Amino acid sequence: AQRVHYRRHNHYNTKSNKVRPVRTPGGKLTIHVVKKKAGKPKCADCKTAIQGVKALRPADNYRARRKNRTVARAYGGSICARCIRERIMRAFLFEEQKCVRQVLKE
Amino acid sequence: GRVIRGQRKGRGSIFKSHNHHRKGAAKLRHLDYCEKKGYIKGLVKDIIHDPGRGAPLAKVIFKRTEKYGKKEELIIASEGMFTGQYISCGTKAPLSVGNILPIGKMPEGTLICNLEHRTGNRGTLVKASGCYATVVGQSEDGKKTKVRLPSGAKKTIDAKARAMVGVVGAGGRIDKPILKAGVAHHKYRVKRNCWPKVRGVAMNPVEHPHGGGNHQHIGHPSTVSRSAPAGQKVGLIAARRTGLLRG
Amino acid sequence: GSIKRFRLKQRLGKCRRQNRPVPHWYRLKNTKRRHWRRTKLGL
Amino acid sequence: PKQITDIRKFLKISRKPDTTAVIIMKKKSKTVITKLKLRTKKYLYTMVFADRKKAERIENSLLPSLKRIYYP
Amino acid sequence: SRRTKKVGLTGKYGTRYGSSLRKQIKKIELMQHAKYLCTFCGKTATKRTCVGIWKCKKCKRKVCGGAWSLTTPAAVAAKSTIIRL
RNA sequence: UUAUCCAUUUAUAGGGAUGAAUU
RNA sequence: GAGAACUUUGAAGACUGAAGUGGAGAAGGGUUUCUUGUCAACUGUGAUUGAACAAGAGUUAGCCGCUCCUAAGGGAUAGCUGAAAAGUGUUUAAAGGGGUCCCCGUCUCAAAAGGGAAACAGGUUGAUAUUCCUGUGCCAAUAGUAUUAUGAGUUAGAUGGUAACAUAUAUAUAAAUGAACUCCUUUACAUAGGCUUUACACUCGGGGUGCGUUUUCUUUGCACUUUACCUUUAUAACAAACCUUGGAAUCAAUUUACUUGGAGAAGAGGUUCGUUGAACUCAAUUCAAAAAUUUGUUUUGUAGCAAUAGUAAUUCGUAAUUAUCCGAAGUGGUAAGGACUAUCCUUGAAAAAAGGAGGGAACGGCUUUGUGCUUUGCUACUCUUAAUACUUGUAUGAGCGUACCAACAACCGCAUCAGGUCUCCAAGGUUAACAGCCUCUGGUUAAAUAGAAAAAAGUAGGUAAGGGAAGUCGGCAAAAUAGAUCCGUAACUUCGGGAAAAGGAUUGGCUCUGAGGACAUUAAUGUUAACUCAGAACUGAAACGGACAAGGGGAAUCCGACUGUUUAAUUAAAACAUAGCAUUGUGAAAAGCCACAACUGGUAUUAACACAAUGUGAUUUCUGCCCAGUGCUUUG
RNA sequence: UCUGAUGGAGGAUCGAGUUGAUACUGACGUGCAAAUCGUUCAUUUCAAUCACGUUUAGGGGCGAAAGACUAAUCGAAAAG
Repeated sequence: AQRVHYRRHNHYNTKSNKVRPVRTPGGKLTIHVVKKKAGKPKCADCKTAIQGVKALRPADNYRARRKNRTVARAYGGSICARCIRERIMRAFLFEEQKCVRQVLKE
Repeated sequence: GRVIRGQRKGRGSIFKSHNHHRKGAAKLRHLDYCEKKGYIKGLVKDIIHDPGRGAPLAKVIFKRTEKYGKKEELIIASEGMFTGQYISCGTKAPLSVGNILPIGKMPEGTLICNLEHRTGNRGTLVKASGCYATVVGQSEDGKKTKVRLPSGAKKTIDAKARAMVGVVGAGGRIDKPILKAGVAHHKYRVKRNCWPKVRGVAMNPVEHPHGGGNHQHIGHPSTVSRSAPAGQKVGLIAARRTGLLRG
Repeated sequence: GSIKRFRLKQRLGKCRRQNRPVPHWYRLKNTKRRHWRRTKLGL
Repeated sequence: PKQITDIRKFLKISRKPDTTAVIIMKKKSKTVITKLKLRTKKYLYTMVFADRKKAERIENSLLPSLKRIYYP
Repeated sequence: SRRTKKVGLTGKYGTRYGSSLRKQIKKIELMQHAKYLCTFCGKTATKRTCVGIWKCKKCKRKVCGGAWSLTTPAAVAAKSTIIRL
């Protein structure tokens, strides 16, 4: 079996220094340490990641692509689908409830 | 001799509370004109666990009335409150589980938690998990009520003092037995340096008045006076009686 | 260490420069010598 | 680099004043064919071919005002 | 078949600790983790989530409750008296 | 209550009959 | 070389041997690094060697780190004490910023393993390299005018989809307006268990390139066969997210495991995020049929970087050329990702920084009246990306660290000391295995010495007839099977265990045999990947987990319940601790306990299911009498 | 109810490493070593181990408690 070698000056394996080796055109096994995958914006109601977005780290999100930042319903980074439809059918529900109450108050 | 463990406790070198992961102090809403003259409803967004204590806390979001915005408060949760409900604070707020009311508004015999032993302390008494006080009397002229605390003692508090109606959550926490030293270690690791104890009779006579001897015995009465100095208050402090109780 | 402060590196260079012997032409007319292994300069 | 076969864009890129390097391979498919590489400031744009006539068409479609160099 | 005749869940403790102590946590083990009933969905599937925090398997909305029960006998009585008014 | 002492805060509205709401 | 057991070269025999005297490692050291020369001393023997001595030389960064942020915390400010020294750090912050009047806000330091702008491959030196060269990129920054273009939207801002979903491929997918004031998200987080994907790792047979015994035989024993940063690669599958619709009972999709559902499932149709970043015709095409454009079938590619760079065998000025570089898979060793399940009286960190949103202060121009506003003519327009040319300071890119050792003589042990001192890597055989044992890349063949002889004695071991603890304070030391399969397993018990109880048989060998998955045909026949069992043989020196590797059991008594901890260098325990039990004090800032000289503070981000102070010490069963003595406590 | 049919809990077991130190009261004891070497033994999913940073200072600290440790110094460190 071949033998490995460290590069990144962070010579301790931490969740910012995870290693993968792959073969190179020079014919030797050099080092390739990945970036840390980032989380996704999530549901304020049922704790589910929002959709229409990707999970780039803040440095990359500073340059991210816009159409994979928000799915197509108004806000974008607000809420998931089955939990936004609840508010969707609740809005005019509450409005009508207050309206009928203020009408039949007499 | 030398300074004993009890005296060293007060120096606060390693005996400071291990509070790196605590989520914040559990304080009631600060007194306001709105809360003094009516209800204000804030919604509890999430019930979280504070590592130091057993009783879960609640993150109640109120909407500030003097400015646009919201203010988040950490409030000891009563047994039976859930995320998404509106909790009402003030004199005119209806009485219900979790609601915070002036003490002199609710009738006698009701169960309260997160007591305020002096008007404005935003929560001082009855805060441990599963604890509750009972309002056992109101003065005829108002401005004074009597409550019975979980210790079994009656205390007189002014009627303007606020409290939550209900019982502190996570009740009965002391019911299950800690099976092993490991659970006690994990319990006290997030609280203090009070564990393990180590008997004073197993120490040397230099470090403890109980220590010494060829037979591991106290040798002198273990009921010490209330006037005993710092290095003497080590046994049963000013004990009125000893032995098994008879009710 | 392979990583060091500027002042530490400058002092190391000064000690190395001070460890050289007396010029021969001057001797024609030193006791403060240290070996890196025997005596440490204590920095 | 991008394996591109559509010729409309290939004749479109003929007006870019930044492409200078032209490299010709000579590889035996089984027949002698070639892969024509041209310089692009962001990519190593090499075009793979399937017909010697098309390769000869392209290697004269190159705008000859600039440099020529081949690895072999 | 049925491997534990009486010990049940306490089999993870082996022979350690007292029999009466394991049997006293036998009063509580069958209910700390048990699937109890939620009041917003209707399935007997609630599970322990923390020391005081509780959750079923449908609602995704947590509830403050007892140490190892959704409700405590003190807290159901206290709520009943308040509701009666 | 004025000395004095204690508590709270952004010293932030005079007394009685699970969505928001700033210019 | 004057001089060679310990300098160099070649040959041989060997070792380190998958957890290395191997590469990179940090602390610590500081020139020990390299070249040349040299041997007065040192290199405990020699020494021409050297980490010694002498002269020169050597460390190149926008992308690797520090520098930035915040934690445990440190210092300081306001005060307040104190003779000061010093003690504490908002205890009556008037403390910088923001936008355009108001809002927020002690300062500073503390991480070369936490968070974090962006670099890869080949090559190069006597000594530096992801820093130097070549090539290819990436990130951050960039002030005032005139030209362009691209795309958008418009005479103040789009698209479909029953839905989920998705929506701009110019040089780059930029082109769907926007203030104060706010609300979120990323950063951003535990452990255990298995499942799965992918790269890498290893491996198998036959195609392209080299050596060999061959007395006795060979399709003979083997050996060398590549592709970074850069592209959402598209895909596709699979894991999850998500709609229509069926409208289930003789409930159903299903997972290794359970999960999910009438707030919607069989069943069907439909749609993203996450992966490897060539896998499926992906990129086309030869040709046909759909049709004012799609579907199928054949030729090109190591999907594009990509071979040409590197690499390898024979000829060949002594500089060259050659062609290969392929069908495939199989194991699961190491990493990461995904979706899950489970555990906590344990819930497993912050900011810097970045992004999204609610709302709407302000939005088409030229000139023209009066005082930013009503008004008269033409309506062409404005921005998102890239720049180009002149004025501002010159308009890219600071400073520091980069050599070497990292112990085997460069670190600490008074030393070139068998000691101590922070990750990854593992092929075969053997295996359960990163164990042990032999070897393969790499390294070494050196240790404060060498010959010869080989007695006593010492030390580290081996083997011993017959007896088998008679030795001895005491079975001290050593031996005894010990892996695996089949069988069998008591007293007692807290019912969980005891238990590998005890106790047996076998395992040697080869000739054998058989049985147990994925791919296709109108009940059967073809292509292609396992290691688990069983019985007949005979045979071999009647002996075999053949080396390595590995439990001695049983009957009882005493102590301690257990796991754990302890007298660093004479005592590891019956000692301590521990869950359990019990007692005591305390309702609070005029409390309990404790610190402080005072100020003040710890518990306390606490509140009797709490804190503090004790004693006893699983469980089971008990815990008797005595308040006279001494303590503690209570009334009058 | 049992039998048979399925998984992955435990301060569970063996066991290298790691952390230690039971015995030989072995060697050594003018040692490699002012505590080492050999064999043996204990420990390895948690009261676990390690590193760096940081806090606690001497009639003080810290101590699962040995009069232990606090730089070869401890029934009161070291320097003057």
